[PDB]
Amino acid sequence: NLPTYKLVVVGDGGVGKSALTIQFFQKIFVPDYDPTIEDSYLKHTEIDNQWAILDVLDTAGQEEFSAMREQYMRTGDGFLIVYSVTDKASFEHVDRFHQLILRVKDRESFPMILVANKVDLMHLRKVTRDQGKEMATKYNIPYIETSAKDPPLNVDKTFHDLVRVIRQQ
Ligand SMILES: Nc1nc2c(ncn2[C@@H]2O[C@H](COP(=O)(O)OP(=O)(O)O)[C@@H](O)[C@H]2O)c(=O)[nH]1
Ligand SMILES: [Mg+2]
Repeated sequence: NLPTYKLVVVGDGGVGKSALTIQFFQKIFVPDYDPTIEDSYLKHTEIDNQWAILDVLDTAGQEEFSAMREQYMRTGDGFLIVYSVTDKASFEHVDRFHQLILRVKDRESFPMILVANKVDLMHLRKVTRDQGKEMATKYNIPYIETSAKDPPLNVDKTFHDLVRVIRQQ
């Protein structure tokens, strides 16, 4: 019985949700991907020598204009909450997404990873590693730093780690 893991990528506009998801599925960096296009992606893949189907929603735009958002939020098996280390507001807003997930899933905790994207940027970085890690510690969830830019950092690891969390819960 091959399981499906339905994964939902959430976070403020501009943090790199699309770039990360495209890097994962297509192994290329696509800059400035249409900000409002919401795509899902489905593939069989092997993680830690166990096959699964990943059904991934790259969220975009307003929930009230999305055909698929409601079902993915309600039935998702795990979430990536992404912020950009160059956008302090996107970091602050992690709390909004965290609350939203726990409200919709109606649980005290739920599989999720905190993803600090754009760590290839140094001068523009406004959120420190320690700020990210403390937030993850507060929520009792894993923390990972990523870059979707070539060569990508921790992109496969992020999606795989979310699957690992779902399997470990
Ligand atoms: N330097 C850098 N820029 C990135 C990275 N990921 C995305 N971007 C850029 O950040 C902007 C927003 O990315 P996008 O994937 O559209 O974010 P989304 O709105 O969350 O889907 C675009 O200009 C991207 O080219 C990254 O890891 N590093
Ligand atoms: Mg996008």
